Amino acid sequence: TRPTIRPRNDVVHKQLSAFGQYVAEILPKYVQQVQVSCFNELEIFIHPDGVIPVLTFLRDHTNAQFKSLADLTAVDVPTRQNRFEIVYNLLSLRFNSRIRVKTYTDELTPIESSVTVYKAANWYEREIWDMFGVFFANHPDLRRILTDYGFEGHPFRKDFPLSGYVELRYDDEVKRVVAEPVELAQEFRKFDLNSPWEAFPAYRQPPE
Amino acid sequence: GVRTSPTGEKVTHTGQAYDDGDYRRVRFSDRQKEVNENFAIDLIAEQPVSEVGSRVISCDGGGGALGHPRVYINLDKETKTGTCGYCGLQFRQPHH
Amino acid sequence: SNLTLNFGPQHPAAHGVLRLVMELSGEMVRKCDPHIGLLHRGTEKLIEYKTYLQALPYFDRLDYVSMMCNEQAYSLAVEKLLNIQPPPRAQWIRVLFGEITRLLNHIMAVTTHALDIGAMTPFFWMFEEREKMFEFYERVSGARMHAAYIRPGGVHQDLPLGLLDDIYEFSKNFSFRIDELEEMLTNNRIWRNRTVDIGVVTAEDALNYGFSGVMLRGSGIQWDLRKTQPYDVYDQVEFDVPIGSRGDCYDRYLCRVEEMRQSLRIISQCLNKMPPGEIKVDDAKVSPPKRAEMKTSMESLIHHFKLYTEGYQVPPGATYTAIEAPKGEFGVYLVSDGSSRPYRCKIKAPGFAHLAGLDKMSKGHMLADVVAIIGTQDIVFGEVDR
Amino acid sequence: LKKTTGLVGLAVCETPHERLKILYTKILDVLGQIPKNAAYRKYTEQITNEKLGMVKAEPDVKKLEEQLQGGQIEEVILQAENELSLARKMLRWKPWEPLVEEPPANQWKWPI
Amino acid sequence: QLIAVDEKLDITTLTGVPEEHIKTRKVRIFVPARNNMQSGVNNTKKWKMEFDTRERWENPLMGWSSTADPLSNLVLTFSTKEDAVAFAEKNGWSFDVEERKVPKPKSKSYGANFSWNKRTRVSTK
Amino acid sequence: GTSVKPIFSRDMNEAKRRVRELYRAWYREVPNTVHLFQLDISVKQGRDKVREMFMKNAHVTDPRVVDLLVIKGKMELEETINVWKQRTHIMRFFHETEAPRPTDFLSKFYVGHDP
Amino acid sequence: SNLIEVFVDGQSVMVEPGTTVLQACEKVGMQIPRFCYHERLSVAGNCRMCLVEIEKAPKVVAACAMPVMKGWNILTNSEKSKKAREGVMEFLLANHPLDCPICDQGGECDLQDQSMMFGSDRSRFLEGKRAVEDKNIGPLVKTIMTRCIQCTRCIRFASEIAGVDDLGTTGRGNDMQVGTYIEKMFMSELSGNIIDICPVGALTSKPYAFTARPWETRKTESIDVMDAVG
Amino acid sequence: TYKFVNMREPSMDMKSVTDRAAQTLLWTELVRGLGMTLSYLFREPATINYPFEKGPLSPRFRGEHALRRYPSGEERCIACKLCEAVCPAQAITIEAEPRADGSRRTTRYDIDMTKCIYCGFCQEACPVDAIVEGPNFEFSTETHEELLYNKEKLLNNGDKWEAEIAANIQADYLYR
Amino acid sequence: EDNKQFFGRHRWVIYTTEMNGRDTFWDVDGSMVPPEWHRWLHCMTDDP
Amino acid sequence: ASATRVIQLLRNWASGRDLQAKLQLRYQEISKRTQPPPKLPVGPSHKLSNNYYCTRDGRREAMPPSIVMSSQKTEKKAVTPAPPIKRWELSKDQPYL
Amino acid sequence: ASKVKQDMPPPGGYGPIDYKRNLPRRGLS
Ligand code: SF4
Ligand code: SF4
Ligand code: SF4
Ligand code: SF4
Ligand code: FES
Ligand SMILES: [Mg+2]
Ligand SMILES: [Zn+2]
Repeated sequence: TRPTIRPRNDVVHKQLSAFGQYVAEILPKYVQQVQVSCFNELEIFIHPDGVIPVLTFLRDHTNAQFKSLADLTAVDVPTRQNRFEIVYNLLSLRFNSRIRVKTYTDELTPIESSVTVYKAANWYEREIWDMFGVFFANHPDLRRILTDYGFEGHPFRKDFPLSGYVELRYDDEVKRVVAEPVELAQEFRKFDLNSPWEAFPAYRQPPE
Repeated sequence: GVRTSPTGEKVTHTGQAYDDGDYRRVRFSDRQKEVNENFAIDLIAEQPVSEVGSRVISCDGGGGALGHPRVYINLDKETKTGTCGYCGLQFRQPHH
Repeated sequence: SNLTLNFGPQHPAAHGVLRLVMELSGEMVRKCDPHIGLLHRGTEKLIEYKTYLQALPYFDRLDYVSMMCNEQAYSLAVEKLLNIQPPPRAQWIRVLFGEITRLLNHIMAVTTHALDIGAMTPFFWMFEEREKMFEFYERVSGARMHAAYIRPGGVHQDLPLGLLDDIYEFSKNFSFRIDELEEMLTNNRIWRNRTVDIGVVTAEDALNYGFSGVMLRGSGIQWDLRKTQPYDVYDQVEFDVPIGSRGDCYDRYLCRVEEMRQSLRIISQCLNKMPPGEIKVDDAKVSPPKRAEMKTSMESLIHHFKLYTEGYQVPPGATYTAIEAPKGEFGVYLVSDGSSRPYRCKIKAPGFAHLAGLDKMSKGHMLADVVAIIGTQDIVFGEVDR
Repeated sequence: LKKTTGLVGLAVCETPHERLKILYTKILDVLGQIPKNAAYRKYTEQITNEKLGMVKAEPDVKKLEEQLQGGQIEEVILQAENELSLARKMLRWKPWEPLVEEPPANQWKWPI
Repeated sequence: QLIAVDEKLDITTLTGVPEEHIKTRKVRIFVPARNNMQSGVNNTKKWKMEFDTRERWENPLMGWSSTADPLSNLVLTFSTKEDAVAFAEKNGWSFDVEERKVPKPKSKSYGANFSWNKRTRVSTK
Repeated sequence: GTSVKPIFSRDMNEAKRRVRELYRAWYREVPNTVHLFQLDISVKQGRDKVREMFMKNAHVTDPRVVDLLVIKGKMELEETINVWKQRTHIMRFFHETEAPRPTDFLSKFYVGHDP
Repeated sequence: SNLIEVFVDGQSVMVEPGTTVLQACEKVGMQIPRFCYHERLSVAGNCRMCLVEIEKAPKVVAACAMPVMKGWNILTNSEKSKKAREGVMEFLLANHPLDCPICDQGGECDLQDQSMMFGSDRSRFLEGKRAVEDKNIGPLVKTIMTRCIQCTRCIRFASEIAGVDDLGTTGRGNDMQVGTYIEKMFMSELSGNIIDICPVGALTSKPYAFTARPWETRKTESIDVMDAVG
Repeated sequence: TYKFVNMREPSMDMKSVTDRAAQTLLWTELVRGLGMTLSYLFREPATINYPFEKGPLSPRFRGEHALRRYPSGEERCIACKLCEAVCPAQAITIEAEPRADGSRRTTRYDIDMTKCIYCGFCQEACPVDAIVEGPNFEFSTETHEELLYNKEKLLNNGDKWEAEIAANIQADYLYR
Repeated sequence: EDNKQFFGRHRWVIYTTEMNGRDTFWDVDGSMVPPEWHRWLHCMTDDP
Repeated sequence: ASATRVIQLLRNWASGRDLQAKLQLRYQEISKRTQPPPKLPVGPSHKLSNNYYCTRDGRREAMPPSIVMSSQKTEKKAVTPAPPIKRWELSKDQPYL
Repeated sequence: ASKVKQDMPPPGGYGPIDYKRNLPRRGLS
């Protein structure tokens, strides 16, 4: 089991479980779940109303001191009633640790902006709004960041087609760049790669 | 083994050639049509059939690891040679 | 009313695809507003349509000055999700070529910063060394920059039989090139006047604004991922972390030069300690078998077929894997759903956070000062825009 | 005695023991308004009392820095200020209350 | 505070999809049938939502397969049929839903291969 | 109460008032847009385009959707005023190059298979 | 009721008497590996891929033919079951031809998939492989019998479903071949289905040969109009 | 383990102050920089005489694609479509059918070289060394359409570059 | 060849003045090198 | 290099160091472009026996994350995510630049 | 029968690689 298998670290697992219990105890009002993965990553699932408190705690508590916001992003899962999942990755330099905070929202429910807690969030939230259409309340300047001016739709959503809806070309009659409905000389070839046999028995779901 | 179409166009080894009424020949005006001259079917047909003294032979295409995956050919039928499914080389047992 | 100016994208100091909308009072900079996305290619959505092996060259093309480092970060994330371990020789090769890539990136950063400020000469001197390192890349992979050499099980191929000697020959001479660069820039009063006390950022503001790498260490923050959270074999090499004192452009320049020296040190250590053995994980359900085995063994052929058509499946989960890339902290949030295609891949690039703070660093500065500040942040827009 | 704390924007503090005592006493006074059953209050009162006790028993600055594990006692003062601000915010937020709302049935179920 | 919206959920005006690809599209919600070439059943667990096939033609150059509709490759995965229906309704697409087809439980008996008087006795193994 | 929280407006009246504010701002901006971008259209043409764009979403009855539409329209106006958009972006609202697609049954039958 | 209680990996399941281990396992979503078992054919029990461990029993049992007993605990993922699967797959692949690139079963092979999910990744077979001459059974079914693994699915289908007793096995031991022993056409109005039941490329479609791969295809569910059966 | 880069203060000796004043008034550092430039002026330049001299390459180099043959002249490709499935850019299009002799051979083999990222995954996936990335890199065209390769063009490329492709393969197949 | 020049200048080609059909006295280019000399000239091997 | 001795002296004086010791151009000390063939050893799993894949298959040892404090349902000292990071040491090799 | 051949450092090791900064004084008073 030695050469080709990634080794385990039970000490970090125990420490992360203890700190997850600690955070859940201190903030019962917003914490809904705590997990530690098999590769020692701590995850905290919270109610959407606790974004500002929990993060503030994790930034300012003497035992947390998660001063750095490494990354903030969203995940689109259409089968869920709350379509969008907001993920915050935080780094603590004092204790040399990383934590993850996850909440949820849908297309119409705004999420409170965390610019006051972390300045770094300012662009990330913008990007989320650009790519998924999640509105952030009380954002100092919330606008598109990555897409073209006047772009309609949110590309990172699962129902958004890969090639989009419009394409650009220069037209000499009007002497300018114009947008037209997308047309492809070669259509993208969809591949069915999934095997009809189960791969991981440990992740099997109840058959209802 | 190139042949000439009735319109004068070279026929590729896949057999493709535009008809007389096809406008798409205009792309070859003032230019040329690219046709590979070495036909693999004709080239493989020239290889002599290998006589072996065993019911089952092995083929890897030559060159060892530089060929194709090694396969085993049965040679029990006397009315037809054994053909490699990768290389096209033919094998047979001594008959007559 | 202030003057409103478009700085780039067609501007020598705009790094290609930056549209800096600047409000100026005279030449004083009242406001900076960076418009980005002029190099947004929708990389993450495209990755969602590929297998894990097919998504690897996207990470090459992300930060096209640090290629093996992006490959390494992606590979570490996928290995963590796969619960596999690369062989030791692969890890030593990864760290060696990561240090070479750090040298390449630091050369590019320092020389382009000097060119933007006005020192056009060291660019040509150091791009010959960059060319030789490109030769090393091409010899090991067949590509000068976009190698795709580092894979989520190890490396694609073994080193050619004479590569270590040539790397040693290059490394025993690179220090004099660094010395000539420093003779050009370090003590020049024009360079110091252009860089000293320019773009000063405090340690607390750097931590809150999401800065990383040199942007932290120039302010005195004693942080480095290869020292605090080592990943491949970095716990078996000895090197020093340069720390700034003033938090300005000059301290960051000095930090980058000393980091080039430390990369030379690590390269020496890696050259001496290269072990024998295989280069990719001995698990044919993840790494492809050798060509000779694929043409002889039925299992090897089946696994080659399935790995190159469907790919390997990754157990369901989500990870955030970060490395100390030459430009800062480069991270991947990777979400797998049990399939052979990643469900979601979010790329964290240090350039995003560093550029989001350009307005803060440029307060009370001139146009040339803003040029210097853009140069000192080490921004490549392939990773910023994605 | 110390100069150039090493972090840009952080100032060397003379008389840091009294500053720390003031900050910890203020933190305790703010925590006194939080219900006794709240885990936040008991936990941070515990850690604050340990830090205050170590500050009260060590006249040397470097020895205090080594005991505190705080990294450049100016940063310890900054952390005490951050904790005081957080304590006031937590007094306003009241996060010791029961869960606001249970998540939907399969909100956190992965894969799918 | 809450405002108590009592309307049907409709995000059509926010998705930026052209109105042609909302009103004239017909989606199919179904559990995909097992590939008859293999016995594995792992690809018949989830619900899929797909769009109606549109025209594909031949490229005048190189003879490739050209399309003109952006939803040709859009396939969505859901855990239950109700989730797929809710997604389709809130996106404004008209849908057709096929009920899950599950193989019936079979009655297998090895000894039946050697019946004394029944017709199930085999002639070879 | 359906457990839904607002963005800005609590009923249809506030959403309508925000719509009217945005419409006033766009109507005032149109002549400045025509002058600055050097468009070959009249002010009346641009105002009719604004009216058409506003009426395209006249069927909405959800205050949250109206709120998000107003927010997107505000971003569009802010893009236009600051000259972040170009003449190409502004003129994409008119589809001058696109050939009009016929709507009756016979023409659709003659050209192809699309309904 | 008449149901009896069995355990799959310690989970209680209520099953009718006469239910086999395979059906009990699939009642909780666990698909046992198989090559010769088909739920619409008579039980064969020859491929031995379905061998599973019963708790407190030293011998593994064939899940496709073994009726579940009261109180049995089926261990579908224990070391014994995994080792049995690996050994059986090793035997299956020992004489299989290196034909995957030229085989039409490429991305659709049960042999390939179950080798990737249940078999090993290397080979320790250091001998020469066997080769079998091909048989001509008509223009519809292309036959390459070197890829045959002798599951006898086609023979049972012909004998039972099609009512045609033309297929069988000749010889014994390693040199046992599936065919008709004579040059005979396998004409049946349902003769093509043996292409689908064959887990490997031994029986393939001749009109379809070499034209496409399974991952390229887009699948459209439709209704046949060639008769009134629909 | 860390080191400081800019934490040195200068000596306040009268002679040291005099050297600093002399450096300020007489520009000694700028003369040092001029000396560095002058020393570089008298070195041999690194320029090579393209096109009469070429930059060094390696047998692993990835360039213009080619389809290869067996020594008998039969095509190596058997239309497994592994290269088509592995291509990250979807730059390969393949159509096949039974040949007149029953051989499994392609009827269409197209590579869009303006889609190709030149990663070489196709030649790693290929089980018979059929498709390779060649050593040629000087094949710039004057039109876009010339970079849409079909099977005839690729077979011509193989026939043209085989003498070099085979030798390059011989020197590197033991690392593969 | 000349082994005393540094790596890059140690091998060179003087092109012909008359290729298949064109006059290459002035117009020469790298595509005029046959594949065997292409391998030698780009230093992929030491064997002419 | 092929530079004249006087030019070498002038270059050395202008630069302030000995240039001929470390030349940027590579003349002859590089590796030959034709190398002997390698052998490339095999990995640990290339054994003939005692090599069952179930004993060395990491992908199947991966487990779903362990749930701590699901919401569906003494002293008790406070804890930290990890022990405090240790202070760094000041570069015995070269502490100041 | 031949032994394993691989790209390795020479027996012993490589010579030391200079990395420290080098700037001579090179001046009068
Ligand atoms: S039947 Fe399956 S395992 Fe056998 S050669 Fe064909 S694809 Fe490969
Ligand atoms: S031909 Fe196919 S179905 Fe018939 S016995 Fe052989 S493998 Fe089984
Ligand atoms: S080199 Fe890469 S991108 Fe180009 S055809 Fe081959 S696999 Fe596709
Ligand atoms: S080139 Fe190689 S991989 Fe591609 S289809 Fe032909 S044989 Fe298969
Ligand atoms: S499936 Fe049970 S023995 Fe074949
Ligand atoms: Mg079959
Ligand atoms: Zn052959």
